[PDB]
Amino acid sequence: QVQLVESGGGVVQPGRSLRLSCAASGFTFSNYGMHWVRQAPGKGLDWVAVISYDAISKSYADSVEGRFTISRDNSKNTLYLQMNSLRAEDSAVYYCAKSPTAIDPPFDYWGQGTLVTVSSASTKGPSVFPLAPSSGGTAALGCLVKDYFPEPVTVSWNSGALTSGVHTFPAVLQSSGLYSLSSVVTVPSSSLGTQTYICNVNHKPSNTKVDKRVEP
Amino acid sequence: EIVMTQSPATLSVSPGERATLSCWASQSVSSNLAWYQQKPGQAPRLLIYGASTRATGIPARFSASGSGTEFTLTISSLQSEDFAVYYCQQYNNWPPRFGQGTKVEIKRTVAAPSVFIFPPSDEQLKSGTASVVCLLNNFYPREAKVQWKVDNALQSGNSQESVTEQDSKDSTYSLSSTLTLSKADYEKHKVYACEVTHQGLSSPVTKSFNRG
Amino acid sequence: TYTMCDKTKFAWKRTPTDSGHDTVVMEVTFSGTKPCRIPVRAVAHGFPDVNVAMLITPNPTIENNGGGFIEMQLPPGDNIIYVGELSHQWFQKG
Repeated sequence: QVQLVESGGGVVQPGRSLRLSCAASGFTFSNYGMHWVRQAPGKGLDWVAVISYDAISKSYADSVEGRFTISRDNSKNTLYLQMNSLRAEDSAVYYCAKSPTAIDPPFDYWGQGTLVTVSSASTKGPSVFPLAPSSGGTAALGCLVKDYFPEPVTVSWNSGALTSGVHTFPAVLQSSGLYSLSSVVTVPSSSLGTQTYICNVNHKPSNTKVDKRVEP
Repeated sequence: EIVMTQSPATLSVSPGERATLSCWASQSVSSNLAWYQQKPGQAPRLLIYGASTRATGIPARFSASGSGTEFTLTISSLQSEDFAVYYCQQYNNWPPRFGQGTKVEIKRTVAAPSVFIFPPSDEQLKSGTASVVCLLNNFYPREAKVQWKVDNALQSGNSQESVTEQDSKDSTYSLSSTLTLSKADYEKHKVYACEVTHQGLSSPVTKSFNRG
Repeated sequence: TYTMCDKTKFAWKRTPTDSGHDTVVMEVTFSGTKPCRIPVRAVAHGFPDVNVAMLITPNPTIENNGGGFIEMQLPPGDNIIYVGELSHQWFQKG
């Protein structure tokens, strides 16, 4: 079963460099072309570069020419992307994509992507604050996950036991350069004086784990 | 140097109906055209290549045609998993450029939001900042307006908002809006209010609280 | 500089034939991503590691609208012409 696993993403300051890799398995890596494609948050797919099966042929998007280098190691089943002189506009999820043939698109399999954030902000865990329920039959409560960096955070309610009626919102980038997101649940009013509600926040970049009880 | 353009930007159709999506090339790309599906938070999936050939594992309700400068993707009998963003991609000419994408969403009846307002926590306030949150729950369609008022004066420039993807079960959206004040500002004012305008509301709905 | 054309996407339009003037000529069509340089080579039968195609068309390409003609000279004996994955047995007279 074809798998493509990207790594090497993270926060990098503008002007500096980052190398991504993509570990391939479940097919004969050395027979096919491999591409990189990227996607900024909320934007469309953006082709970055190609390398032929035998590494002889390479091509680059105009936006990265002279700054990025694609290479591959067929003996190790690995694809690389060397990104120099990074700019804010290079922030994106970078995907590893396979060709069904020697070099051309289309892209028959894709990895899950690795997130590159080009920024001066420093990594910071969030502060989690209760959104307490208060004053037809249903109550809303939640958690405000504020001032963290970089993306992503994940949020659950009651260690995954509470999924129904949950809305976890896309994070917003504040003028500070830190992100902020809210997670809310709607429950029966009658359960407020009975059922415990805990939001579990995990911010893996900063090794932050927070569980906040949300109480009337 | 070849510009791919998709149309419409958003298509709203009901379960079981047909969705027709267009992809235009600024110059002929012969039959070297692919379509991809991308669901929120997932990698893209190849649907179609060579303009009309289904990729492996793609079901028969996806079909596609076209050549040269005009291509069409048709999704017959839309099912729940079919609602997503779709991209075309020309690969007749280096570089192989994507279209900007067409979002296919579920068309349902108009539904008013339920509106809830949350004061800042005491924990945050002891920190020097105050965030006030306004929640618009389970409304359709997606377009909605939130206007913050503080002592009946309209705010601008100090709020941010985000909207969820469409809900699988009831095909609605929710929206969260945060008004951010300094603690000192928050303590100078009494009434905090969220005013919501939406198609399903015969007139704007306001939720408020009094500080303290 | 061009990438090398995807070797899976060639078909013969004119199979290798004598040109009249002591060269071998042929024409291919290409269905992949353009423009690109054609991967063309030849070998003596049984000696797969040594290219023997002497190209008269030195950097044949598929352009955005044209290309695909190839002319070469081959050493005497039994050879195999390759254009991408396309292969043709070819006897060259002495």
